[PDB]
Amino acid sequence: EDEWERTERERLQDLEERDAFAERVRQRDKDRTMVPELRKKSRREYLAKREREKLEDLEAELADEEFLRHERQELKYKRRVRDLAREYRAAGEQEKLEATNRYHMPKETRGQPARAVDESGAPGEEQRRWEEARLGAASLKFGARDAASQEPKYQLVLEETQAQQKESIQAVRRSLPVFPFREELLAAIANHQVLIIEGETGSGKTTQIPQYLFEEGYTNKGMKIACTQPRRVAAMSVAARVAREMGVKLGNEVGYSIRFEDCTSERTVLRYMTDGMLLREFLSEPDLASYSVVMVDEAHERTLHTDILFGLIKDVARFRPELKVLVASATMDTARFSTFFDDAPVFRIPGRRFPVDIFYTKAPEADYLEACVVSVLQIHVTQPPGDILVFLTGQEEIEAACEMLQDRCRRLGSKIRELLVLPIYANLPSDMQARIFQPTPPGARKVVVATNIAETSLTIEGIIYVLDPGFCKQKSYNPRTGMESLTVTPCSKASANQRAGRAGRVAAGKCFRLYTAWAYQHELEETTVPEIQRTSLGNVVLLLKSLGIHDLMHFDFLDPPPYETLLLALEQLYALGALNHLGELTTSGRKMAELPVDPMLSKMILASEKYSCSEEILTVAAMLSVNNSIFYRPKDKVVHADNARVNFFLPGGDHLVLLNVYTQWAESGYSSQWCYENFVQFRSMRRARDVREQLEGLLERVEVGLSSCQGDYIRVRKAITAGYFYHTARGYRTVKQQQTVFIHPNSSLFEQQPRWLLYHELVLTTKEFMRQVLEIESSWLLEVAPHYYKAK
Amino acid sequence: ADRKAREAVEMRAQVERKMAQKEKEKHEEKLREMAQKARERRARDEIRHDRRKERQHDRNLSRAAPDKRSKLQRNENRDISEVIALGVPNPRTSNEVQYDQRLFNQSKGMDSGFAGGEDEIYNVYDQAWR
Amino acid sequence: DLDRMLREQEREGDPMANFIKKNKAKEN
Amino acid sequence: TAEEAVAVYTTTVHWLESRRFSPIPFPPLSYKHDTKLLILALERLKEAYSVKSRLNQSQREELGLIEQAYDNPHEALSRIKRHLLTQRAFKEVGIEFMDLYSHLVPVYDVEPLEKITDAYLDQYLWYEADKRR
Amino acid sequence: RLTLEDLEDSWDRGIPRINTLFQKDRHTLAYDKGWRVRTDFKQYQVLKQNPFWWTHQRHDGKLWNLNNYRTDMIQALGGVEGILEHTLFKGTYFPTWEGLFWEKLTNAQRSGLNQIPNRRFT
Amino acid sequence: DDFKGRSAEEVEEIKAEKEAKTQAILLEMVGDLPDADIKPPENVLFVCKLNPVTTDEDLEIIFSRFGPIRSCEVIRDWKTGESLCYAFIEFEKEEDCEKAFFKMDNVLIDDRRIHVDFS
Amino acid sequence: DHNIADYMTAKNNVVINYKDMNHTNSYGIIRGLQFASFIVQYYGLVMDLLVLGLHRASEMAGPPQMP
RNA sequence: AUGAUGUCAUACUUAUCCUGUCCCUUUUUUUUCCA
Repeated sequence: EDEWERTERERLQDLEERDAFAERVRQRDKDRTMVPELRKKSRREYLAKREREKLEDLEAELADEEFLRHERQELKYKRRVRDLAREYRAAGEQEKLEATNRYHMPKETRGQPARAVDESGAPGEEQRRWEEARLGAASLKFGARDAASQEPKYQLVLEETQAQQKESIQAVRRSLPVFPFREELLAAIANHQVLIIEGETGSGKTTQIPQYLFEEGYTNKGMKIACTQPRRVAAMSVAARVAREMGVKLGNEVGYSIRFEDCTSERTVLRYMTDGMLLREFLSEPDLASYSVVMVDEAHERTLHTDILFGLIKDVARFRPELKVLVASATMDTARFSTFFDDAPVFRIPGRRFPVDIFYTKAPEADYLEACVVSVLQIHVTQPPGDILVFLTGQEEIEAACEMLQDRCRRLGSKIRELLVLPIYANLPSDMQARIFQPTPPGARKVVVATNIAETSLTIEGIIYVLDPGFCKQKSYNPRTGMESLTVTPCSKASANQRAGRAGRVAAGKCFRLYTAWAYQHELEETTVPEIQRTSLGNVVLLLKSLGIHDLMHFDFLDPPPYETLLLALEQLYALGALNHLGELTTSGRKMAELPVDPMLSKMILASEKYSCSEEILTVAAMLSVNNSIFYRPKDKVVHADNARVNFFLPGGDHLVLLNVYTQWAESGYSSQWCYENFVQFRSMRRARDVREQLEGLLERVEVGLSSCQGDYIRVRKAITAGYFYHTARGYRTVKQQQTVFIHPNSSLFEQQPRWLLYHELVLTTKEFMRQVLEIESSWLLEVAPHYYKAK
Repeated sequence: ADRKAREAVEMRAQVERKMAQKEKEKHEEKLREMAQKARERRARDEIRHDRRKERQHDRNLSRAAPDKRSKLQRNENRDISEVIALGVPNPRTSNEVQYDQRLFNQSKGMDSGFAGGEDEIYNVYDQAWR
Repeated sequence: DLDRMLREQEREGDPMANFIKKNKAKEN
Repeated sequence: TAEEAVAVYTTTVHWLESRRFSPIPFPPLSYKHDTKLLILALERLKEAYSVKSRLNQSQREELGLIEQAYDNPHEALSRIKRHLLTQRAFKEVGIEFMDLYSHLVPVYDVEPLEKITDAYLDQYLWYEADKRR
Repeated sequence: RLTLEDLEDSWDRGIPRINTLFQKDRHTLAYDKGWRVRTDFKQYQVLKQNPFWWTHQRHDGKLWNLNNYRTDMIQALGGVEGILEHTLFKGTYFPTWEGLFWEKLTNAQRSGLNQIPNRRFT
Repeated sequence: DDFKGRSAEEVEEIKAEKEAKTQAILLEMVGDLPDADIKPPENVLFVCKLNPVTTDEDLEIIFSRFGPIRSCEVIRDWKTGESLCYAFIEFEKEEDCEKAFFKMDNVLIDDRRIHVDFS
Repeated sequence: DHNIADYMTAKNNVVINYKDMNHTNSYGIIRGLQFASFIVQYYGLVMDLLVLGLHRASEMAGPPQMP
């Protein structure tokens, strides 16, 4: 597909030409758009701005110097003068604080009262606060505080290698299992440019292979080596470990670039990024002239963007004579990747493993939540060293497992010691997640019950005994019904193999299978379905069409996506304002594909300036761009969290509720204490703030001004309905697919059933549910998309 | 009386504020002498100067383009603790007291064990007999 | 609970531990 | 009289000025601890009806009002703040007497909606007075 | 951390009663202020008179334990067999005493004396 | 004595002068501006908000219509020499500098509306 | 706040009923209110200030920063 | 002179029926500042 790359390059130069024309239109629109008193005003602004700028920059320079006799004297002088300035501003703040703390008996105010300025340390300090209350109620001491007088106070007589640390660092680096295999690996690198590397984890391949390429001197002319990762946090861990191996700070020759965080200071040799990054410089640069060797992450995730990267890397290997590209792997299923890459060589690396002998239950059962608890207790009565991990497949049963295990553990006192239980979610606040990585107490047999985060993403030390019921949720989408179901399924054999690989990471594993070995050998599948067959592809069909590829149904892949998914994606992009009569991308389609969120969400932006109110639907799209769920619904509490949810409620769906959440989070200091007091996760909505910031930055490229209405929420819902015309259903039934619907209990309109409503998502778990509904009247529904809408 | 008290309270507050303001000014004067001690103090350097120039250019870019101020504000110190734990090798300290969970929830209930008066409801013992 | 009882008696009133603490205070 | 009340008012003003007392504000629209104070007040009101006796119509009405406020706390809190803002005229109260055989104790009977509002106001006022010392 | 064995000895001691530090509902009990005065003015509201006006089992804790009184009273009355010689236990023909266990409409009156438990006691 | 009894705008400008005085005092504390009164030299115009393709002689010739300038200097990059779109023009008279700065804003020089202030 | 105190005062000015008697309570406080204990302790604080005087009460309570 | 129209309450019918619902993972670019 060399002509595909030529067409892609030509589309990049005409995209640059369209960007230049839009830039010229932007400066055309921009050009079409007392003396001592002025001196004192200019000096006031100049010294105020320069004072706050130098005061901001000085401790940043001291932190940069700390991260990096005369210099020590200058650093001591700078530390003393910044401490002096800090206490000077603290003395001024103290004067204003004692000016605040007076009596000031209240004026009789006509009308409704207004809330004045309020706090303290809210997250987690109420326990020690109430302990202080009990200690104050408990402590009894009489007399005055001055009682040290008349004390004789008799006393007791009693009776009359830093270079070694660096050499230990290279000894640890030479202790890797890839260290005997590095010469044959670089020889196979010099042999073929498409070499596939397999090997079970713990071998340190992804840290040492770009390292051994860096002492191979492949970055010599300035063509930097790139390594991609399936997730950002693992990229941070790998880049931090490589930087601590080198002793070089990040932003330098070991550097990273992920979403909202690009620490690369234009000297980066080892560049660590994600697959969305590599798709983004494919969307900006046609050929990797600035990249010598691209390191590819493992395909056992089977991430959708990594499959797109596999197709583009195969097109590059058709096009370029050499790049020495290389793909990591975990298990032995590299024959498909070898045959995909034109009989690619396969190099295997052994890793450090332990006996992870799989046990058995001689019975088929379909409960796996009482038997797992009994298995945890029976593991707790046998062999004392080890930590226990239990796999599960959802929030609502793992909180019940935590409650059941806590009730069984509290039923025994001095018998059965410790057994602290910690759950893992994705929508868990990060303090409970960071409690896992703390070391266990010496009398404890620490149990970390978990979902598949510990299987795929997180690596936790000390685990020996691992339960596995062999069930995981799948986000399966049916394009024949236009409906997507997240349903619990039995797992795969490779998933159980990587679960056992996660089991005996440090010591000899004791992985307990929770079903029969006959069903494992025969009934259990051996291959996990990838992402492109399970899910809809409406986000990335526009990405493939923006890169000049027209043969979407004949594009190269590891396995082809189903034609019904592509048919519904192309039918939606026909219904959206991006495709021509010939199925070609318009300039509005270039505006669709500029900003990277989903097109069905990106019609908010093209609906903006048609109904104004751009910032409100921008923040609405920011909360609809989140990954983890908003609002905190803990085990117990309930009533306070439900009241905090109801306090944000507005008429007209929960999009206005999310807009109200971002509005009240504004003019509040963006504090974590406000989100803690209102049961909002301060991990997922900071991501919404960053998404809103990135989409605000990407507003000149679409040429949409910062427009707002301040009250016209009918205009906001009209712009949402202009963005959402395909996602409508009414009559306890879909208006198009004729599928019955049920309102979700977590929605703001669970009661007060509406006359006309739209939505955002159609996840089926138990009933066909209703996620992110909104009130409409089906009056402006005919005003937008008239080809799709006819006859009520 | 209310009106009179209001004026009295207000004038007293003003007087107190004035003297406190004087004290603040006195402290400023004392630290101005300490600034002359700074005059008694200062009476990879090129790499540090280049890093300061790059930080000043980044601050001017953040002044020109309204956004978060690079890693100093978007990452900052108030980052997500997952990437502080994993992507940073430098941890932070922890307050409060850790406890066993098994000592944690033996007793529940909202109210006292005496339902108002409620004389004829037995309950003179805590546990069962056998 | 004999081991926890010897732990409590080593964490008891214990003038020997006060001798150890004052000896390390005077020596260092 | 006149000057005794003025002297009492002035002494109270001087004492509150001397202690640097911050005055208690109105309960705001989104209070942090309003549900917890409502739960405490509802448990305090449900304390008296834990015998599960035969009761009467008014006690069953009060228990149903307690359960209705327990199920929907937001509407109950809005009604409580509306009652605090608006109403100044109230229903009559019943009186009876406990015979302790040496002296009599007056026992007052209040309409249960006003009892819910007064219980929340009592919990809020005591928490704010303890916090502000 | 603070273990179970650190506070197992001092579990039911103290006038604020150490175990009250680890109640289930202590977080919403942190906002309960001025409750002794609520009992001493609840005497003006509730018709029945509270003998335990001065304490609260969630705040102050359970200040007494009378579990030994029942066992010592059973011992002082002559043991279980010496008690059951006075009763109709032998007439019931039960094999042992260890398995023993005890117990929206309109009506004309309900304030009458329930004669059934007095009859079974007799 | 207390200062109370003045106008509201008088209180605002006195508080603004106090804020500027504390900022100047803090800059004297730090040592970036170790002088006491902190006064820039006059007949100097700071030019910003421009394009990096401008010329110093053309800017001096444009500024000489409202008053002659003795010299000009563009604050370029210290490592690459690229223009940072900031310059200092040293005039001969303060009135000529004021007349040049009073008729220089919102003028599209090299397709950019440059701003002139003090330095 | 004045709305709270107006509710506090207006709650005590109600009609006391018993069988066939009704009278308007205008002078005394009613102890059957749920918030009556707060008013009793606040009025008793005023009486403590009348008994002790301001100087000895400020000596007994100590400074407000360190009570 | 009896027609339409409104959630206002009260009668009435069907041998109507005493009743159920809270997501596993996770990825997507580029540009100014004072002696």
